[PDB]
Amino acid sequence: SGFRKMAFPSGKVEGCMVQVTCGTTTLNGLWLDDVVYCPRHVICTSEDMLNPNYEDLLIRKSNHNFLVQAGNVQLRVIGHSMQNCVLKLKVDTANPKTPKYKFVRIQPGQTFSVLACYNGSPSGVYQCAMRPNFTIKGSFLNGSCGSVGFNIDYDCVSFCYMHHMELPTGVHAGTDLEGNFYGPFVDRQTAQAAGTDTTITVNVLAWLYAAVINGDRWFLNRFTTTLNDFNLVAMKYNYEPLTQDHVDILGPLSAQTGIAVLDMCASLKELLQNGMNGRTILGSALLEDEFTPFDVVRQC
Amino acid sequence: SGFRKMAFPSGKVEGCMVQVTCGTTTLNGLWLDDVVYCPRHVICTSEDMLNPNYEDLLIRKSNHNFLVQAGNVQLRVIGHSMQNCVLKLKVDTANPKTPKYKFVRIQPGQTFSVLACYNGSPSGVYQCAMRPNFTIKGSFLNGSCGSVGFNIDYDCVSFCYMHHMELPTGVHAGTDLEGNFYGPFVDRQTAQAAGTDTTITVNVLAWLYAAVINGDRWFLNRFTTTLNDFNLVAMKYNYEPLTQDHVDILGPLSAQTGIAVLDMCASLKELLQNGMNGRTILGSALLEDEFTPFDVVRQC
Ligand SMILES: O=C(c1cc(=O)[nH]c2ccccc12)N1CCN(c2ccc(Cl)c(Cl)c2)C[C@@H]1CN1CCOCC1
Ligand SMILES: O=C(c1cc(=O)[nH]c2ccccc12)N1CCN(c2ccc(Cl)c(Cl)c2)C[C@@H]1CN1CCOCC1
Repeated sequence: SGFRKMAFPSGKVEGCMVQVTCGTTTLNGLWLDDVVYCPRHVICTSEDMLNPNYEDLLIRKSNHNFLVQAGNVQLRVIGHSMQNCVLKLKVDTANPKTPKYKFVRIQPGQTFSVLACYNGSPSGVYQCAMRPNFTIKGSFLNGSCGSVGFNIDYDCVSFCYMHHMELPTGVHAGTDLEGNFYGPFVDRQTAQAAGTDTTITVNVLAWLYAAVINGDRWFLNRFTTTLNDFNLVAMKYNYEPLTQDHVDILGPLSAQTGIAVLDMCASLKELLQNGMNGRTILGSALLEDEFTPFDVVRQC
Repeated sequence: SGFRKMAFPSGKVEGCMVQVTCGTTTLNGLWLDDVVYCPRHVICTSEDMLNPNYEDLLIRKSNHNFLVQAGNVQLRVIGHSMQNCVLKLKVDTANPKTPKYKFVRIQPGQTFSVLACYNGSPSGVYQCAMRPNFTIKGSFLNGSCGSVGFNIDYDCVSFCYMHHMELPTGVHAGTDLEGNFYGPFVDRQTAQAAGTDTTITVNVLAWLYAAVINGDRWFLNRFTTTLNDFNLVAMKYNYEPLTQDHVDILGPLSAQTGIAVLDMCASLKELLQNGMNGRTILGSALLEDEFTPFDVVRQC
């Protein structure tokens, strides 16, 4: 029993982290086979920050302008190119530690593990969710750009996030590994800010089921509600609408606990309207929305 | 910015996990050089759980009774012995993936990373604290015994915990890697239960400093208190007493934020007496006590 924010073991990703230096700027790269992937703003000067033309900046570079270091070994770059907002540096040596991998883009409301790295050296691992507004509430300091987010299925690493920037509210924005930003953010200096966010309803419900599996039951009730009536309450509390497909996804959890989905929805409605009255659920005094149904089933 | 419960990268430990089978029981072991460490209750049968005499059960075993599997590769056991509540199985092959390591015992109130494992295969990593009652609030299922807890300093893994059992309240108990239990727990069938617990005061204060470093300031005040006046409030709320050494440990955080320790203590007294009135701190609606001052400095 117990329930923790649990990340995937990070070893397969640790073996892929390298350091990329261009000019006086250093950040992290992801070395898979003979390609190193990193954020293209590594080629930016302080000067060309308001409106950098990355095509211009890149044509003015040669392979020798990029220093890639895999631990103590220097990797010679033999090709360079841009794909959207990521740089691809072809190196003369295939990474012998390359796991099976895929580049997958995730949906708002899905979770992933983040390997925070500095100077090509992993420093910590934690679990994140993609917010509905396409930010992530990460933990990142100077030098963390190029850190990646991922999930592991069997032996296969699905890379889904590369870290690019921190927004004024202290949340984080980045791209998939094709270089395509999550959300309406760009790799240049603007007043860009996170948009309004909302609470991931299907995840809160998944986490209430986790609580029931772990013996917290004080919030349960005999009452039930309809899908339409629940969604009216969700909208009033800035919660995402619940779909029948969400209800379906919650089926296994509902069956394991014998608590109908709409029954758990009635409990969530009361929690939103009444608060906790000084109690906790799985060691939290608020409703947690960064565990998916899959996360709950995996850990519970 | 941001603040997450952050574990150490687990790769150095993933390379040490193996599967140990004795009879019909299988659990996890830790393979360092040519030794595999695992919980000795792997040699128990359902028959004698009440008062197992491990010296008797072990003398009745031979090397052939222990099956060790490192991934797809079987390891021949060439020796066996018991050290307190851990089994040491000498194998004919030194683990080529052995990191630099040390066996250290931690203090109540210290944190560590846990690599949850099943059948020798890592499944997830999360951060834990040793409770003042010497339990840990882990996340562990059937087959998780033998999972280890650790910290990493520079390149060196300090193993501090091996998982042995789950208590009736759903918390967890285990030993250091010398086989010595944390707390008054034994590897046999009793009605043993976690003793009364208390809140780790120095950690709560560290977490408030993390919040100030991260821009949460609503809880600060112009008031101050004495060390002795604070401790009287701490005792009322089942918080541990604060020492001058705790004040000294909090010095660097005090200096970075310009908030005297005893000033922050005054804020904590008010938070205890008044609650939070619907506000959050670092995304929590309760006072978090599983971040040490070191964890805060490392991440902030
Ligand atoms: O390494 C970090 C960094 C990442 C992070 O997640 N959090 C941090 C916290 C504290 C200091 C630095 C960081 N940085 C350097 C590169 N950078 C950048 C450079 C060019 C382009 Cl074009 C773009 Cl998009 C982004 C982002 C960031 C600097 N920003 C400035 C605004 O205030 C937040 C920090
Ligand atoms: O693999 C687990 C296991 C660990 C855990 O952390 N949580 C679990 C949750 C659910 C089911 C199993 C576990 N088990 C098998 C070995 N065992 C044991 C065997 C002999 C001795 Cl002598 C000792 Cl001390 C301990 C502990 C545990 C079984 N217990 C029974 C009581 O209820 C809690 C689980």
